[PDB]
Amino acid sequence: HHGSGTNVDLGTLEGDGMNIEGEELMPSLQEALSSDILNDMESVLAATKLDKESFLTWL
Repeated sequence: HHGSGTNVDLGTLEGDGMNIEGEELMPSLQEALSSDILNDMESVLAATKLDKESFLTWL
């Protein structure tokens, strides 16, 4: 009553045709999600401050 009947259990993509493609042969590996937890780059640039001769320490 369960598991049998259909064959679209583990299959998410309908149809096959890699007659041209042939790069990633990994089973179930795409992730069409658009996320990023690397916000150290925007900060890695320092927003131009190291090469800028500007002082802020006043005495």
